[PDB]
Order: sequence, then C-alpha cells, then structure tokens
Amino acid sequence: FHQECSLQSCTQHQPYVVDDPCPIHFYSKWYIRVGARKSAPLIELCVDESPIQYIDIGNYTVSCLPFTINCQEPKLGSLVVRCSFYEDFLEYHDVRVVLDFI
Amino acid sequence: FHQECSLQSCTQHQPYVVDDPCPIHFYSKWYIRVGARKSAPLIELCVDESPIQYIDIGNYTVSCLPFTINCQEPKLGSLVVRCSFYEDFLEYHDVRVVLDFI
Amino acid sequence: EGKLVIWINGDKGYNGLAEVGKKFEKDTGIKVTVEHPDKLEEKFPQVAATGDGPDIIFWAHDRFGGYAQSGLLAEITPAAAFQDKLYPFTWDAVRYNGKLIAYPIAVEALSLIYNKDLLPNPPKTWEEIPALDKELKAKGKSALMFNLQEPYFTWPLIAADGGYAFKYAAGKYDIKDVGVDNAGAKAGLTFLVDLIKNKHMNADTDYSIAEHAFNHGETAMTINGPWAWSNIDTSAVNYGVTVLPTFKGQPSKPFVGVLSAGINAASPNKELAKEFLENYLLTDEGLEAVNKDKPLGAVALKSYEEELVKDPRVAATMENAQKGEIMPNIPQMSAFWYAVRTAVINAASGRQTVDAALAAAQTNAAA
Amino acid sequence: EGKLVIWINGDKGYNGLAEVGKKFEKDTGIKVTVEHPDKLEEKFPQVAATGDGPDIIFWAHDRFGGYAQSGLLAEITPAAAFQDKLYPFTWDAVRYNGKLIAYPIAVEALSLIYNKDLLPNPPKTWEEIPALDKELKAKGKSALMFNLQEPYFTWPLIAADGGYAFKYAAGKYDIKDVGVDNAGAKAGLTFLVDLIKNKHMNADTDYSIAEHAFNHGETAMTINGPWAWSNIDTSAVNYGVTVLPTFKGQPSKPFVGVLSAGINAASPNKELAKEFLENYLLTDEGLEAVNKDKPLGAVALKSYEEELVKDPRVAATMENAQKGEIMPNIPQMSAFWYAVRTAVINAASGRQTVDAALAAAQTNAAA
Ligand SMILES: OC[C@H]1O[C@H](O[C@H]2[C@H](O)[C@@H](O)[C@@H](O)O[C@@H]2CO)[C@H](O)[C@@H](O)[C@@H]1O
Ligand SMILES: OC[C@H]1O[C@H](O[C@H]2[C@H](O)[C@@H](O)[C@@H](O)O[C@@H]2CO)[C@H](O)[C@@H](O)[C@@H]1O
Ligand SMILES: *[C@@H]1O[C@H](CO)[C@@H](O)[C@H](O)[C@H]1NC(C)=O
Ligand SMILES: *[C@@H]1O[C@H](CO)[C@@H](O)[C@H](O)[C@H]1NC(C)=O
Ligand SMILES: N=C(NO)NCC[C@H](N)C(=O)O
Ligand SMILES: N=C(NO)NCC[C@H](N)C(=O)O
Repeated sequence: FHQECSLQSCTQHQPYVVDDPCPIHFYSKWYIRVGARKSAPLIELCVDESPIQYIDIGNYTVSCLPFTINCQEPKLGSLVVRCSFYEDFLEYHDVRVVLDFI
Repeated sequence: FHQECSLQSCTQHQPYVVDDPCPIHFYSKWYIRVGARKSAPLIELCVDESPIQYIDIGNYTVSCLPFTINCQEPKLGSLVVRCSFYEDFLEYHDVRVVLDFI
Repeated sequence: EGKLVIWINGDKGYNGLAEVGKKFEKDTGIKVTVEHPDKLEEKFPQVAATGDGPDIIFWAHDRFGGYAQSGLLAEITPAAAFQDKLYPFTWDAVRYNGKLIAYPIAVEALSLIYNKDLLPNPPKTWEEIPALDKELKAKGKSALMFNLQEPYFTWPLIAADGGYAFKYAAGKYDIKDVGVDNAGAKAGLTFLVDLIKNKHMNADTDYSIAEHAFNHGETAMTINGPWAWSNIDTSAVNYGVTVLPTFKGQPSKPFVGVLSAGINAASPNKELAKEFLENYLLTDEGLEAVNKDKPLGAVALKSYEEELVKDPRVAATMENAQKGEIMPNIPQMSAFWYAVRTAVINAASGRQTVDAALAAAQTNAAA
Repeated sequence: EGKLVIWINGDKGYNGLAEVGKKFEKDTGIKVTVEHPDKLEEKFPQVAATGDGPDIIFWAHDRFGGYAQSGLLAEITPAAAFQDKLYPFTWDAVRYNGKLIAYPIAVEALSLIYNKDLLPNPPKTWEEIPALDKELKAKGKSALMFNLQEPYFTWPLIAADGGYAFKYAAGKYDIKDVGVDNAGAKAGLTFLVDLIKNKHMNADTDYSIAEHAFNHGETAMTINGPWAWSNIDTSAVNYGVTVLPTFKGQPSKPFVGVLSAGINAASPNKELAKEFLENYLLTDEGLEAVNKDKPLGAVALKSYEEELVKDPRVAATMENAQKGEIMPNIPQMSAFWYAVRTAVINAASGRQTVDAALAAAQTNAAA
C-alpha cells in the first residue's frame, strides 16, 4: 500500500534534497498542483519533454537531479510527485510532500 | 567522477538492503563476476529479459526490488552493479561492492 | 470521421474480422480497417493517452482496468436483451468501477496439449511427468515444454494448491490481500523448479522454443491456448487438447482471460463501433468468420458457444476455464504480473530460492 | 553477405547517395541499399550491440566515441595519401583512443539565416535583437525564432563569453573539467532567458515551429544548419546565410560536428565499405551527387570543399565553424547533453534561475 502524504523535515530557506517517496521501480516526476486544488492544473518543475509556457518558479528548485528545493512551501500551490510504474505508465499514484521546518 | 569501489557494512548472514552506488538517472543491474576475474563472464542476479541457464545462487539474493542480499561475500565471485545512463545505455560504469562485516 | 479502425493481435483471425468489416461496409458504406500492430497492449495506451489511436482495440480484459482508470475506454450500455446473449461472468470481467467498458468476445484458458502418437494416454497428474520424461529421454524426446518466461503459463500449477492473485471481497479487489507466497504457491513453484534441477525442463524455454519443439514432434506435451492451435494444425502433429494435470490432487487453476473489444474514448465513431460489435461481430455468423480464419476457442456469445463446444478442444478449454480464476482487471495487475514474472524466472534459473522469490514478490505485488 | 546496407538521416540527400551506390553496383555487382530510419543514432547502438544492423551509418562524430567504447565501429586505416585529401582536424574528430573509427564526410556548424526582404542588413550583435523585435512586432512579425529544445542550438551564445564542454588537455578530454556554469555561460543563458521574459521569444519554440515561422515569412531570422537549406529553397523566402551574431563583443561559438561514415564492427563487408567510402563517395563526383540532392554544407574533402566554398552559404558555414569548437566524442557527452538540455529548457521556461540551472548541470555533467 502506498502512502498519499509524505511529511518531511528541513531547515527553512536552505537547500534540501527531497526524500523520494516513490517506490523502487517507479519513475518520479515532480509537480506543483496550482493552489493545492485537485481540479487545477499540474505545473511540471523539471521539463523533460504539450505546450510549455514560461512560469517564474523563482528560487524554488535548486536541482532536478537529484530533486532539490530551497526548503519552503511553494507559493504556487502544493508539491506533488507522481510515481509511475516502470513497466506500465498507467499504474501511477501521487504523493503530496509536506514540510515541517526545523 | 564515479567511484569504482563501494565499501559497505552489514551484519553477516542477515538480510541487508544494498546501498545503491549508481547515480540518480542511472539504471542499476546487479551481477556476479565469476571468480572476480575481469575476463570471466557476468552472471545476472535478477533476470529481467541471450541464453539463460540454471545456476544455484543459493540464499544469496533475498530480493531484487529492492536489491537485498543475505549479507556475505558471494561464493561465485565478486558483486558488481552496472550503472547505465537513462538516456544512453552505452554510457555505463561498473561499481564493485565490498562488505565489511559488523 | 465516418470510418472504423480496429486493432487486434496478429495471431488471431484478422482476415475473418475484415470480412465482417466488409459486410458492415456493404450495409452502411463505412469502411472498416483491421490492423495488427505489434505490442497493441502497449501501443494503445500510448497513442490513446494523447487522444489518438484506433476506434476498437481487442485485448484480454485484465488490461482494461488500467485503461479505464485513465479514461481511455468509452462506457458501453448494451440493451438488456443483448446482455443476456452473453454469459454473465464475461460482463463482470469487463466492468470497472460500475461501468461496462468493453464487449466480451472470447473466453480464454490454458489447456494441456499432447502429441497423440508419442503419448496416447496423457498423464492426469503433474507428479508423474518426471518419470514420463525419464522414459522419453531414452528415446531422445521430452515430456513437457511450455513458456516459462510468462507467469500466465506457470500460474495454473502455482494456484492449484492455494495460490491466488488479488482476493475478491465485498464487490471489490483488495490490493493488500495477495496470495503468491502462501503454501500452495510455494509447493507449486517448487515442483516446477525441481523439474528444472532434475533436467526435465530448461530454464530458458520460452514461447517460441516450446512451440517449435511440440510442433516438430520433439516433445510430447505443451501448455497453450487457442491462439496456438492454427500452427499445430498445419504442422501435421496429431494432437489433442485436454484438461490440465492435477497437482497434489487439486485441479490446475489457469487464469481465465476474456478477449474483449473496447471502444476508444477519443473515438468519433462510438455509435458505429457499438453497431459493428453488437449487430455484426457478436453474432453466430460474425464470430464464425473470425473463428474460421483462426480459432477463438470458447466464446462469450452463448448461442455460438453451444456450437463450438462440440469441438473437444473448445470443450477442454471450457473445463479448464471452469476450474480457473478470472483475472482481476485492477491497475495493480501490472505490478502483480511483473512481481510474479520475476519471481518465477528467478526461481526457475536458480537466482533465488522459491521461498525468497515468492516472499519478495508478495511484498511488491501487495504494495 | 556481398551487399552494402547504409543508414543515413532522412533530411540528407539519400537519393544522391544511392546514385553513388548504383555506380558502385555497376563496377562491382555489389548492390548498395540506402535507408533512412528514424532515430538511427538510437537504433544503431541497439541493433549493433546484438551484432546486427547496417554496414555503414552516417552520423555526427560526437556519438561515435560511445559507439567505439562498446566496440560497435570497425577501425579504419586509410593510406596516408588518402588522409591528406581531408582536412586534418576532421580526422581528429573521428579518432577514439588512438584509432580512427569513421570517415569524415561533412563539417557542420550553425549559422544565422535571415529573410532578406524583411531584414536586408541582419544584425551583427545579439544585444540589438531585442530592439529589432520590438520594431517588427509593430508589423506583426518577430526578429528571431530557433529551436530552444536542443542545447546544440543555444550553445553558440552560451559559449561565446566563456562557456565550454569538456576541456582538452594533454591529448585527452578531462571528464571533471566542464565549463557550463562559469561566468560566460551564465551571461549567455541569462540573455536568452531575458529574451523570453521580455516576450521576444517563446519558451516552447522547437525545430518545427521555428522552421515553419521562418519558411513562411513570419520571422526575420533563424539559427540552423545546412540540413535546413532545402526546405527554405522551395519556400520562396529570399534568405541569406551569414556569421552568427556576437555577444559581449565575442563571436558566437557553435559546436562543430563532423558528419562521418562509420563501419559496423559486425559487418562482413568491411573491405567493400572501405572501398565504397574512399574510392566512390569521398570524391568530387560522389560528394557532388549527395550535395546535389540535398546540400551538405561544407565538406571534409578539401578538393571539393574548395568548390563548395564559392557558395556564400558554405562560406558562412566555414567562418562559423572556424569560430566554434569541435564536439568532444567521449561517452560522457550523453550526460553532458542531457545536463545542458535540461538546464537551458528549465531556465527558458522559468523552472529554474540561470545560476541554479547551470550549477546543477555543471555538477551532473562533470560527474
Ligand atoms: O503473463 C502475464 C500476461 O498474462 C496474460 O496474457 C496472456 C493473454 O491473455 C493470452 O491471450 C495470450 O496472449 O497469452 C498471454 C500470455 O503471454 C495477460 O492478459 C497479460 O496482460 C499478462 O501480461
Ligand atoms: O542538442 C544536442 C545534440 O547536438 C548535436 O546534434 C545536432 C547534429 O549534429 C546536427 O547534424 C543536426 O542534426 O542538429 C542536431 C541537433 O538537434 C549532436 O550531434 C547530438 O549528438 C546531440 O544530441
Ligand atoms: C527564496 O525566495 C523566497 C521569496 O518568497 C524567500 O522568502 C526565500 O528566502 C528565498 N530563499 C533563498 C534565496 O534561499
Ligand atoms: C547462506 O548460505 C551460506 C552457505 O555458504 C551460509 O554460510 C549462510 O549462513 C546462509 N545464510 C542464511 C541461511 O541466512
Ligand atoms: N502532466 C500529466 N497530466 O496532466 N501527466 C499524466 C501522466 C499520467 N500517469 C497518465 O498517463 O494519465
Ligand atoms: N550482460 C552484459 N554484457 O556481457 N551487459 C552489457 C551492457 C553494456 N552496458 C553494453 O551495452 O555493452
């Protein structure tokens, strides 16, 4: 069974390598769900490959590999990782990442 | 720069989830190099997909996902993981895993 | 669009299906195009996730729940009079979250296939196959070869003494109740691993090797389904199709697959697809054209199945299906399939013991 | 086998290459087959790792070091008289660990391409493109569109003020000496990101969008190579090919690619492939047939390049090549390319700042 939520601890406003909640043999892709509203769109934080538009994410994403953020709640909405099974991209689940500041 | 060797610690003869030395965005596939001789063949420990033959690996491999061994030196040879880049399987490097027993 | 595009596997009778498509074209002017691309079960979700692809895809029902969770399949609502023309359990196999999402066509189950000339009395038990292989080896033959690379083919033996995929309880499948590492699965897989250690089977036997061996009289038995009958027919091996052997007194429990016709959610010809499937294909004459090209085995249309069951191969398919289990269609079947596939092959080739392989596969599949 | 199979990209003159193949067939009876599959640079290592594939593959030299480290390419040993017919730096681009592993054919570098009717005096500096876009926007046009999705196209600006891939020192490339996050790369990428924030470019512009815009008179400039000339030719846009604009007073430094012909290590026609490449293709008449079909730009055969350089498009290609950098061919180019591609697109689309994107790409590419 896969958790829906992932509660993690980091020092605010400093780099933080996010602990990946996706299981082994699942691909991780990180998004922001606008306004944390499930009916709102997903903004991809790491453009791999479908209209791409400029959105200022600011200082949020330090690196995409490994996924590293400046430890903070995103202004645009909630942080979400989609976990997609290696053998079948139709088997997927979303984990919301929530930060407790040290 | 990628290390050639990976020295790890586990309690002998007990399950141990191997710390994966492959970088993020590299695929990990685990082998035994027969007799630790570089000119000898590689035996795959986790058959994904080329003639497959029965070889008794015994109790060595507890699980392939995540890669978990009964903590011991393999009888057949050295433990090797091949790290293959996601975007290009021709960019690869091997890491030898060596165990210090607690 | 005003046109019907259909995707179906290449080992099935696509020329007969096109004949049903020609007749549909004579009655409506709508051209029906039948294609058999490789890896449709992979190609379709790829092209249908972008809103493209064929109007109708034919595939085993277990994949369609993953399709429906991503909204790739149109919901169908056939009239009650039409639903009654098909066996009720087939409709259950194509229901996802309360919605019917495809039309059942054929009911597939693995059977034992044996060379009548080498083996006129095929064995009733798995337990006597080692001694039979020992005998045939002194003649340069073998008793049994079948595809060890796909867990669909090893599941009948694995499930016979207690194994199961996802438990069905209270109208739903429980993701956390998986039965691949219980005592019956361990005993089933141990028997198969023992066949390999005692050199009655090779760990690298796949679909092609097992088919070539049986179709050329080199092995006395194989385990396959109706899609394989055509190649044995032209091979001039004198063969029979019978009930799978028992294990520890229990019947082999093959997975039951319902070959089903799903309509693309992005299709603009939804009503023409429903018209073609109900009033042209799912009839005695429509199914006969497809079956005449390449046999379907048993079918979901009861009126034509009552005709096909006279064929003893289809009768054996029915009997094996009655002793088996319907495949779940939940999206976690992909992680289930991968878990069991890796465990069987790792145990077959000596990479893991049976207990270790099944325990780890249990943990992953139930995750 | 007694036959020659050749793989070359589809945007190049494969019909002219087949004419050189017909003539080879008239002289030797060996049929020469030319194919243009999609994703050859991916298809070849796949099929050649299993010992199969074409006899000859045409691709930019930077991929061939990854081929040679896995032994996919045959070593070539041309006579010294033949080596002298090609510019020495091209032989350096197809040398891996001391071995020549392909035949140079063409020398590729990006150039500025401009619409003569919209823009008869194309700008000499990057810095004046914003004001030129502001002007053309009041006419419903734009100044510049080029493929932002591939870092090959942004590298000329990134490297102009100090950026570099892998440093060449003591006859080898240093995996740990990468220059994508120095001051010149940061300033180059910041200028491009500013073009997007000020709405002079869109972050989703790719190869197709930029080509369609320029070829239909909608934008005044684009940045491309000789493979794109044919489509502009039939488009009836009156265009010129000139030197890339400077940035902060420094020339743009495009990556220089040597289109090269490598021989499959698993080929049984190795001597026929060497015969075809040396004595038939790498001649004035052989290169002319290919160039006549679709222009190669500049070429590595000095005798025919002295003829092509009369074309001002080829002259501009040479000048841009002289100001650029030869691509390294080491296998880590794949991680380099992916690192720079992700950083440029993330900075272009606002996902990362320039400093953060380049710093992280530096760490990964130098790993
Ligand atoms: O082995 C897992 C595999 O089993 C089933 O595939 C069957 C299919 O249903 C039959 O029609 C026939 O083609 O044999 C196949 C086994 O190779 C599942 O339908 C499939 O999803 C699953 O991967
Ligand atoms: O963007 C990275 C890419 O750059 C080069 O590809 C060039 C190629 O050399 C040209 O002939 C033409 O096709 O444009 C390509 C850019 O899309 C490298 O050769 C290639 O390996 C690399 O991925
Ligand atoms: C990132 O930007 C936010 C702006 O809301 C700021 O609060 C935070 O301190 C910044 N973190 C840095 C610069 O590391
Ligand atoms: C695994 O087998 C080896 C045999 O050499 C043995 O030494 C070890 O104790 C075993 N570990 C177990 C059973 O956990
Ligand atoms: N960015 C998105 N969706 O909006 N990705 C969706 C991927 C998802 N697993 C699918 O195939 O349905
Ligand atoms: N099992 C093996 N080799 O023996 N795998 C080799 C994979 C390797 N990276 C290659 O493509 O060359």
